Amino acid sequence: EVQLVESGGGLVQPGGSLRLSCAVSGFPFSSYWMSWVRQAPGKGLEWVANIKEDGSEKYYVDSVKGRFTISRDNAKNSLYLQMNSLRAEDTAVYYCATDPDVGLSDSWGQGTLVTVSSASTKGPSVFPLAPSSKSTSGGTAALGCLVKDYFPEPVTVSWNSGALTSGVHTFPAVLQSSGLYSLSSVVTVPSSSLGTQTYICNVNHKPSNTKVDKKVEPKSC
Amino acid sequence: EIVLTQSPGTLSLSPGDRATHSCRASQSVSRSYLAWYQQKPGQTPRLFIYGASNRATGIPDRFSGSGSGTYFTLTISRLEPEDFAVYYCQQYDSAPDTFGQGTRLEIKRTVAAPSVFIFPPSDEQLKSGTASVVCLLNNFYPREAKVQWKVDNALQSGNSQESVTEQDSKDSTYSLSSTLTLSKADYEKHKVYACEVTHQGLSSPVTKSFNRGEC
Ligand code: NA
Repeated sequence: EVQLVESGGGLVQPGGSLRLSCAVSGFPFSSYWMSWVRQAPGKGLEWVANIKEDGSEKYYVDSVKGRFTISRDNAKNSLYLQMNSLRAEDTAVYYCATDPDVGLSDSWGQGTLVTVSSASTKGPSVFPLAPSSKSTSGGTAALGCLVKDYFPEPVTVSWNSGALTSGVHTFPAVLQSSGLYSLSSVVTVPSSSLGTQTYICNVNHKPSNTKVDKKVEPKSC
Repeated sequence: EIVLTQSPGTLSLSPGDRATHSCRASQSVSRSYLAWYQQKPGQTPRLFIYGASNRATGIPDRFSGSGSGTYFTLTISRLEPEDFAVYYCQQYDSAPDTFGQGTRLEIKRTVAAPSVFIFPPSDEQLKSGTASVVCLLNNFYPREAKVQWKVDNALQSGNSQESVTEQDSKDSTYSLSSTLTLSKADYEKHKVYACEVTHQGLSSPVTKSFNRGEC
Protein backbone atom coordinates (compact mmCIF):
# COMPACT_ATOMS: atom_id res chain seq x y z
CA GLU A 1 0.00 0.00 0.00
CA VAL A 2 1.05 3.56 -0.53
CA GLN A 3 1.59 5.42 2.72
CA LEU A 4 2.96 8.86 3.62
CA VAL A 5 3.20 9.11 7.38
CA GLU A 6 3.89 12.52 8.95
CA SER A 7 5.19 13.39 12.39
CA GLY A 8 6.86 16.29 14.26
CA GLY A 9 4.04 18.87 14.32
CA GLY A 10 1.95 20.09 17.19
CA LEU A 11 2.04 23.04 19.56
CA VAL A 12 5.02 25.38 19.40
CA GLN A 13 5.80 28.74 21.01
CA PRO A 14 6.07 31.81 18.75
CA GLY A 15 9.69 32.26 17.72
CA GLY A 16 10.26 28.53 18.08
CA SER A 17 10.99 25.76 15.63
CA LEU A 18 9.64 22.38 14.51
CA ARG A 19 11.03 19.51 12.44
CA LEU A 20 8.41 17.80 10.26
CA SER A 21 9.03 14.32 8.92
CA CYS A 22 7.21 12.33 6.22
CA ALA A 23 7.99 8.63 5.78
CA VAL A 24 6.92 7.33 2.38
CA SER A 25 6.34 3.77 1.22
CA GLY A 26 4.72 1.90 -1.64
CA PHE A 27 6.14 3.81 -4.65
CA PRO A 28 9.69 4.94 -5.72
CA PHE A 29 10.03 8.06 -3.60
CA SER A 30 13.54 8.83 -4.84
CA SER A 31 12.27 9.24 -8.43
CA TYR A 32 9.89 12.15 -7.63
CA TRP A 33 10.00 15.80 -6.77
CA MET A 34 8.28 16.34 -3.41
CA SER A 35 6.55 19.30 -1.81
CA TRP A 36 5.11 20.66 1.39
CA VAL A 37 1.63 22.27 1.29
CA ARG A 38 -0.13 23.93 4.19
CA GLN A 39 -3.69 24.94 5.03
CA ALA A 40 -4.52 27.52 7.66
CA PRO A 41 -7.73 26.74 9.63
CA GLY A 42 -10.72 27.43 7.37
CA LYS A 43 -8.54 28.50 4.43
CA GLY A 44 -7.27 27.14 1.11
CA LEU A 45 -4.25 25.06 0.20
CA GLU A 46 -0.94 26.96 -0.06
CA TRP A 47 2.15 25.46 -1.65
CA VAL A 48 5.19 26.07 0.63
CA ALA A 49 8.30 24.41 -0.87
CA ASN A 50 9.49 21.70 -3.24
CA ILE A 51 12.65 19.64 -3.79
CA LYS A 52 14.18 17.75 -6.72
CA GLU A 53 14.63 13.96 -6.70
CA ASP A 54 18.26 14.23 -5.58
CA GLY A 55 17.83 17.28 -3.34
CA SER A 56 19.92 19.50 -5.64
CA GLU A 57 17.23 22.12 -6.43
CA LYS A 58 14.52 23.48 -4.20
CA TYR A 59 12.10 26.40 -4.15
CA TYR A 60 10.19 28.26 -1.44
CA VAL A 61 7.33 30.68 -1.11
CA ASP A 62 8.62 34.18 -0.28
CA SER A 63 7.12 34.25 3.21
CA VAL A 64 9.18 31.25 4.33
CA LYS A 65 12.40 31.70 2.31
CA GLY A 66 15.42 31.71 4.60
CA ARG A 67 13.62 30.23 7.63
CA PHE A 68 12.12 26.97 6.31
CA THR A 69 14.35 24.30 4.77
CA ILE A 70 13.07 21.37 2.73
CA SER A 71 15.31 18.27 2.61
CA ARG A 72 15.04 14.55 1.94
CA ASP A 73 16.69 11.31 2.95
CA ASN A 74 16.23 8.98 -0.03
CA ALA A 75 17.87 6.09 1.84
CA LYS A 76 15.03 6.36 4.42
CA ASN A 77 12.36 7.28 1.83
CA SER A 78 11.70 10.39 3.92
CA LEU A 79 10.94 14.08 3.41
CA TYR A 80 11.54 16.83 5.97
CA LEU A 81 10.62 20.45 6.65
CA GLN A 82 12.72 22.35 9.17
CA MET A 83 10.68 25.35 10.29
CA ASN A 84 12.19 28.27 12.25
CA SER A 85 11.12 31.66 13.61
CA LEU A 86 7.54 30.48 13.78
CA ARG A 87 4.66 32.96 13.88
CA ALA A 88 0.89 32.79 14.22
CA GLU A 89 0.74 33.16 10.39
CA ASP A 90 2.34 29.71 10.18
CA THR A 91 -0.44 27.93 12.09
CA ALA A 92 -1.78 25.35 9.65
CA VAL A 93 -2.04 21.68 8.78
CA TYR A 94 1.12 20.77 6.88
CA TYR A 95 1.00 18.03 4.21
CA CYS A 96 3.80 16.30 2.37
CA ALA A 97 2.73 16.07 -1.27
CA THR A 98 4.18 14.05 -4.13
CA ASP A 99 4.66 15.45 -7.66
CA PRO A 100 1.24 14.85 -9.30
CA ASP A 101 2.93 12.97 -12.13
CA VAL A 102 3.10 10.02 -9.71
CA GLY A 103 -0.50 9.51 -10.76
CA LEU A 104 -1.64 8.05 -7.41
CA SER A 105 -4.65 9.47 -5.62
CA ASP A 106 -3.31 8.73 -2.14
CA SER A 107 -0.02 10.57 -2.70
CA TRP A 108 -0.14 13.04 0.23
CA GLY A 109 0.51 12.54 3.91
CA GLN A 110 -2.21 12.53 6.59
CA GLY A 111 -1.29 16.07 7.70
CA THR A 112 0.13 17.43 10.94
CA LEU A 113 -1.36 20.46 12.69
CA VAL A 114 1.16 23.08 13.68
CA THR A 115 -0.29 25.48 16.27
CA VAL A 116 1.88 28.51 17.02
CA SER A 117 0.82 29.64 20.51
CA SER A 118 2.30 30.42 23.94
CA ALA A 119 -0.48 28.44 25.70
CA SER A 120 -0.07 25.06 27.44
CA THR A 121 -1.58 21.81 26.32
CA LYS A 122 -4.77 21.14 28.26
CA GLY A 123 -6.78 17.95 28.17
CA PRO A 124 -10.57 17.87 27.87
CA SER A 125 -13.30 17.39 30.42
CA VAL A 126 -15.82 14.87 29.06
CA PHE A 127 -19.43 15.19 30.14
CA PRO A 128 -22.43 12.98 29.22
CA LEU A 129 -25.28 14.18 26.98
CA ALA A 130 -28.41 12.26 28.03
CA PRO A 131 -31.91 13.72 27.24
CA SER A 132 -34.64 13.58 29.89
CA SER A 133 -37.09 10.67 29.60
CA LYS A 134 -39.87 13.27 29.51
CA SER A 135 -38.21 14.97 26.52
CA THR A 136 -37.46 11.68 24.61
CA SER A 137 -40.59 11.24 22.56
CA GLY A 138 -40.31 8.54 19.87
CA GLY A 139 -38.34 5.42 18.86
CA THR A 140 -34.94 6.89 18.16
CA ALA A 141 -32.94 8.35 20.99
CA ALA A 142 -29.98 10.68 20.90
CA LEU A 143 -27.09 10.63 23.34
CA GLY A 144 -23.62 12.07 23.30
CA CYS A 145 -20.52 13.42 24.96
CA LEU A 146 -19.49 17.01 25.41
CA VAL A 147 -15.73 17.33 25.08
CA LYS A 148 -14.95 20.65 26.71
CA ASP A 149 -12.02 22.93 27.42
CA TYR A 150 -9.03 21.44 25.59
CA PHE A 151 -6.10 22.85 23.67
CA PRO A 152 -4.72 22.56 21.02
CA GLU A 153 -6.72 20.67 18.45
CA PRO A 154 -7.31 17.88 17.64
CA VAL A 155 -9.33 15.35 19.60
CA THR A 156 -10.71 12.09 18.31
CA VAL A 157 -14.00 10.59 19.42
CA SER A 158 -15.19 7.06 18.86
CA TRP A 159 -18.19 5.16 20.21
CA ASN A 160 -18.01 1.68 21.74
CA SER A 161 -14.35 1.42 20.68
CA GLY A 162 -15.22 1.96 17.00
CA ALA A 163 -18.07 -0.63 17.00
CA LEU A 164 -20.70 2.12 16.70
CA THR A 165 -20.38 4.33 13.62
CA SER A 166 -23.89 4.52 12.12
CA GLY A 167 -25.71 7.66 13.26
CA VAL A 168 -22.61 9.28 14.79
CA HIS A 169 -22.12 13.02 14.34
CA THR A 170 -18.91 14.47 15.74
CA PHE A 171 -19.16 18.21 15.31
CA PRO A 172 -16.36 20.59 14.35
CA ALA A 173 -14.77 22.13 17.41
CA VAL A 174 -15.57 25.70 18.34
CA LEU A 175 -13.04 28.02 19.93
CA GLN A 176 -14.53 29.50 23.09
CA SER A 177 -13.76 32.99 24.47
CA SER A 178 -11.42 31.28 26.96
CA GLY A 179 -9.16 30.22 24.07
CA LEU A 180 -10.02 26.56 24.67
CA TYR A 181 -11.94 24.33 22.27
CA SER A 182 -15.21 22.50 22.82
CA LEU A 183 -16.87 19.83 20.69
CA SER A 184 -19.86 17.53 21.02
CA SER A 185 -20.24 14.06 19.58
CA VAL A 186 -23.72 12.60 19.36
CA VAL A 187 -25.22 9.36 18.15
CA THR A 188 -28.81 8.44 17.40
CA VAL A 189 -29.88 4.97 18.44
CA PRO A 190 -33.08 2.92 18.83
CA SER A 191 -34.90 3.78 22.11
CA SER A 192 -35.49 0.03 22.42
CA SER A 193 -31.69 -0.32 22.91
CA LEU A 194 -31.30 2.14 25.79
CA GLY A 195 -32.02 -0.57 28.37
CA THR A 196 -29.76 -3.34 27.07
CA GLN A 197 -26.84 -1.62 25.36
CA THR A 198 -24.06 0.43 26.91
CA TYR A 199 -22.85 3.55 25.13
CA ILE A 200 -19.32 4.75 25.86
CA CYS A 201 -17.57 7.61 24.13
CA ASN A 202 -13.82 7.18 23.76
CA VAL A 203 -12.02 10.53 23.70
CA ASN A 204 -8.31 10.86 22.84
CA HIS A 205 -6.45 14.16 23.10
CA LYS A 206 -3.00 13.19 21.93
CA PRO A 207 -1.42 16.63 22.58
CA SER A 208 -1.91 16.30 26.36
CA ASN A 209 -1.72 12.48 26.42
CA THR A 210 -5.31 12.43 27.73
CA LYS A 211 -7.64 9.50 27.08
CA VAL A 212 -11.09 9.48 28.67
CA ASP A 213 -13.85 6.88 28.32
CA LYS A 214 -17.26 8.10 29.49
CA LYS A 215 -20.29 5.87 29.96
CA VAL A 216 -23.46 7.72 28.98
CA GLU A 217 -26.34 6.51 31.16
CA PRO A 218 -29.90 7.10 29.88
CA LYS A 219 -32.58 8.84 31.95
CA SER A 220 -35.89 7.19 32.90
CA CYS A 221 -38.95 8.30 34.92
CA GLU B 1 3.88 33.66 -9.88
CA ILE B 2 1.18 32.04 -11.98
CA VAL B 3 -2.11 32.93 -10.35
CA LEU B 4 -4.91 30.42 -10.67
CA THR B 5 -8.46 31.66 -10.27
CA GLN B 6 -11.26 29.13 -9.81
CA SER B 7 -14.93 29.68 -10.64
CA PRO B 8 -17.52 29.38 -9.30
CA GLY B 9 -16.64 29.79 -5.63
CA THR B 10 -19.57 27.57 -4.66
CA LEU B 11 -21.53 25.10 -6.78
CA SER B 12 -24.67 23.34 -5.59
CA LEU B 13 -26.06 20.51 -7.76
CA SER B 14 -28.17 17.35 -7.44
CA PRO B 15 -27.20 13.69 -7.98
CA GLY B 16 -27.19 12.90 -11.70
CA ASP B 17 -26.27 16.43 -12.64
CA ARG B 18 -23.14 17.40 -14.59
CA ALA B 19 -20.78 19.55 -12.48
CA THR B 20 -18.25 21.88 -14.16
CA HIS B 21 -15.36 23.46 -12.23
CA SER B 22 -13.26 26.12 -14.02
CA CYS B 23 -9.63 27.11 -13.42
CA ARG B 24 -8.12 30.12 -15.17
CA ALA B 25 -4.40 30.87 -15.24
CA SER B 26 -2.73 34.29 -15.42
CA GLN B 27 -0.26 32.91 -17.96
CA SER B 28 -0.21 29.81 -20.14
CA VAL B 29 0.36 26.47 -18.38
CA SER B 30 1.39 23.37 -20.33
CA ARG B 31 -1.18 20.57 -20.09
CA SER B 32 1.53 18.40 -18.60
CA TYR B 33 1.49 20.53 -15.45
CA LEU B 34 -2.10 21.07 -14.27
CA ALA B 35 -3.56 18.96 -11.44
CA TRP B 36 -6.89 18.71 -9.65
CA TYR B 37 -7.48 17.59 -6.08
CA GLN B 38 -10.56 16.67 -4.06
CA GLN B 39 -10.53 17.65 -0.36
CA LYS B 40 -13.20 16.42 2.04
CA PRO B 41 -13.60 18.28 5.35
CA GLY B 42 -10.79 17.71 7.77
CA GLN B 43 -9.20 15.19 5.37
CA THR B 44 -6.05 15.01 3.29
CA PRO B 45 -6.52 16.17 -0.33
CA ARG B 46 -6.57 13.34 -2.85
CA LEU B 47 -5.09 13.72 -6.35
CA PHE B 48 -7.83 13.23 -8.93
CA ILE B 49 -6.38 14.53 -12.23
CA TYR B 50 -2.80 15.03 -13.31
CA GLY B 51 -1.38 16.38 -16.57
CA ALA B 52 -4.70 18.24 -17.14
CA SER B 53 -6.61 15.15 -18.31
CA ASN B 54 -5.26 11.95 -16.72
CA ARG B 55 -7.19 10.22 -13.95
CA ALA B 56 -5.16 9.17 -10.92
CA THR B 57 -5.40 5.67 -9.58
CA GLY B 58 -8.75 4.72 -8.16
CA ILE B 59 -10.58 7.68 -9.59
CA PRO B 60 -13.99 6.82 -11.10
CA ASP B 61 -14.76 7.42 -14.76
CA ARG B 62 -17.31 10.16 -13.96
CA PHE B 63 -14.39 12.49 -13.12
CA SER B 64 -12.51 14.01 -16.06
CA GLY B 65 -10.28 16.96 -16.76
CA SER B 66 -9.63 19.03 -19.84
CA GLY B 67 -8.21 22.27 -21.17
CA SER B 68 -4.96 23.92 -22.18
CA GLY B 69 -3.35 27.35 -22.10
CA THR B 70 -5.16 29.51 -19.60
CA TYR B 71 -8.45 27.63 -19.22
CA PHE B 72 -8.98 24.25 -17.54
CA THR B 73 -12.00 22.32 -16.25
CA LEU B 74 -12.77 19.44 -13.93
CA THR B 75 -16.04 17.72 -14.78
CA ILE B 76 -18.15 15.30 -12.81
CA SER B 77 -20.34 13.84 -15.56
CA ARG B 78 -23.01 12.37 -13.27
CA LEU B 79 -22.83 13.59 -9.67
CA GLU B 80 -23.07 11.21 -6.74
CA PRO B 81 -23.87 12.25 -3.14
CA GLU B 82 -20.38 11.25 -2.01
CA ASP B 83 -18.84 13.85 -4.36
CA PHE B 84 -19.23 16.89 -2.08
CA ALA B 85 -15.84 18.46 -1.47
CA VAL B 86 -13.67 21.43 -2.18
CA TYR B 87 -11.94 20.92 -5.53
CA TYR B 88 -8.61 22.68 -6.10
CA CYS B 89 -6.53 23.14 -9.23
CA GLN B 90 -2.76 23.46 -9.08
CA GLN B 91 -0.05 24.23 -11.59
CA TYR B 92 3.30 22.49 -11.22
CA ASP B 93 5.15 23.92 -14.25
CA SER B 94 7.16 26.51 -12.36
CA ALA B 95 7.56 27.40 -8.71
CA PRO B 96 5.69 28.51 -6.79
CA ASP B 97 3.45 25.56 -7.68
CA THR B 98 0.32 27.54 -6.92
CA PHE B 99 -3.15 26.33 -6.08
CA GLY B 100 -6.38 27.97 -7.04
CA GLN B 101 -8.62 29.09 -4.19
CA GLY B 102 -10.99 26.11 -4.53
CA THR B 103 -14.59 25.52 -5.64
CA ARG B 104 -16.88 24.14 -2.92
CA LEU B 105 -19.27 21.56 -4.40
CA GLU B 106 -22.38 20.96 -2.30
CA ILE B 107 -25.01 18.34 -3.05
CA LYS B 108 -28.61 19.43 -3.38
CA ARG B 109 -31.44 17.26 -2.12
CA THR B 110 -35.12 17.64 -1.33
CA VAL B 111 -36.10 19.56 1.77
CA ALA B 112 -35.72 17.68 5.06
CA ALA B 113 -36.82 19.09 8.42
CA PRO B 114 -34.61 18.62 11.50
CA SER B 115 -35.40 16.34 14.40
CA VAL B 116 -34.71 18.34 17.55
CA PHE B 117 -33.22 17.08 20.81
CA ILE B 118 -32.19 18.92 23.98
CA PHE B 119 -29.66 17.89 26.62
CA PRO B 120 -29.43 19.43 30.09
CA PRO B 121 -26.08 20.00 31.81
CA SER B 122 -24.66 16.98 33.62
CA ASP B 123 -24.36 16.99 37.38
CA GLU B 124 -20.66 16.27 36.79
CA GLN B 125 -20.27 19.56 34.92
CA LEU B 126 -22.25 21.61 37.44
CA LYS B 127 -19.64 20.77 40.06
CA SER B 128 -17.21 22.95 38.04
CA GLY B 129 -19.27 26.18 38.08
CA THR B 130 -20.37 26.18 34.40
CA ALA B 131 -23.49 24.74 32.76
CA SER B 132 -23.65 23.78 29.08
CA VAL B 133 -27.08 23.16 27.50
CA VAL B 134 -27.01 21.50 24.09
CA CYS B 135 -29.61 21.55 21.33
CA LEU B 136 -29.21 19.10 18.44
CA LEU B 137 -30.85 19.59 15.02
CA ASN B 138 -30.47 16.22 13.32
CA ASN B 139 -30.51 15.25 9.64
CA PHE B 140 -31.91 18.27 7.83
CA TYR B 141 -31.55 20.13 4.50
CA PRO B 142 -30.86 22.92 3.49
CA ARG B 143 -28.09 24.03 5.84
CA GLU B 144 -29.70 27.33 6.81
CA ALA B 145 -31.41 27.11 10.21
CA LYS B 146 -32.23 29.57 12.97
CA VAL B 147 -31.76 28.45 16.58
CA GLN B 148 -32.96 30.63 19.46
CA TRP B 149 -32.43 29.96 23.13
CA LYS B 150 -34.91 31.03 25.77
CA VAL B 151 -34.48 30.76 29.54
CA ASP B 152 -37.74 31.24 31.50
CA ASN B 153 -39.06 32.62 28.21
CA ALA B 154 -36.28 35.26 27.95
CA LEU B 155 -34.43 35.31 24.62
CA GLN B 156 -30.70 34.75 25.01
CA SER B 157 -28.05 36.58 23.04
CA GLY B 158 -24.25 36.30 22.91
CA ASN B 159 -23.96 33.09 25.01
CA SER B 160 -24.32 30.37 22.36
CA GLN B 161 -22.13 28.80 19.70
CA GLU B 162 -23.08 26.55 16.78
CA SER B 163 -21.33 24.12 14.51
CA VAL B 164 -22.49 21.97 11.63
CA THR B 165 -21.42 18.57 10.35
CA GLU B 166 -20.36 17.91 6.78
CA GLN B 167 -23.03 16.59 4.47
CA ASP B 168 -23.95 12.93 4.91
CA SER B 169 -22.24 10.90 2.16
CA LYS B 170 -25.42 8.92 1.37
CA ASP B 171 -28.37 11.24 1.99
CA SER B 172 -26.81 14.75 1.82
CA THR B 173 -28.29 16.01 5.12
CA TYR B 174 -26.62 18.15 7.80
CA SER B 175 -26.75 18.14 11.57
CA LEU B 176 -26.16 21.13 13.84
CA SER B 177 -25.28 21.59 17.49
CA SER B 178 -26.04 24.74 19.45
CA THR B 179 -24.46 25.06 22.90
CA LEU B 180 -25.70 27.60 25.47
CA THR B 181 -23.12 28.39 28.15
CA LEU B 182 -24.35 29.72 31.53
CA SER B 183 -22.84 30.00 35.00
CA LYS B 184 -24.05 27.29 37.40
CA ALA B 185 -25.58 30.06 39.50
CA ASP B 186 -27.62 31.30 36.48
CA TYR B 187 -28.70 27.77 35.55
CA GLU B 188 -29.94 27.03 39.09
CA LYS B 189 -31.88 30.34 39.25
CA HIS B 190 -34.13 29.39 36.30
CA LYS B 191 -36.51 26.57 35.41
CA VAL B 192 -37.43 26.43 31.70
CA TYR B 193 -34.75 25.84 29.04
CA ALA B 194 -35.93 26.02 25.43
CA CYS B 195 -34.39 25.89 21.99
CA GLU B 196 -36.61 27.16 19.18
CA VAL B 197 -35.80 26.05 15.65
CA THR B 198 -36.87 27.75 12.40
CA HIS B 199 -36.18 25.83 9.18
CA GLN B 200 -37.81 25.72 5.76
CA GLY B 201 -38.66 22.02 6.15
CA LEU B 202 -40.88 22.79 9.11
CA SER B 203 -44.44 23.99 8.67
CA SER B 204 -43.99 26.12 11.82
CA PRO B 205 -41.07 26.64 14.20
CA VAL B 206 -40.42 23.90 16.75
CA THR B 207 -39.55 24.44 20.40
CA LYS B 208 -37.85 21.72 22.42
CA SER B 209 -37.68 22.37 26.17
CA PHE B 210 -37.05 20.86 29.56
CA ASN B 211 -37.58 21.88 33.15
CA ARG B 212 -34.43 21.74 35.25
CA GLY B 213 -34.56 18.57 37.39
CA GLU B 214 -37.12 16.59 35.34
CA CYS B 215 -36.77 12.83 34.76
NA1 NA C 1 2.94 33.80 0.60
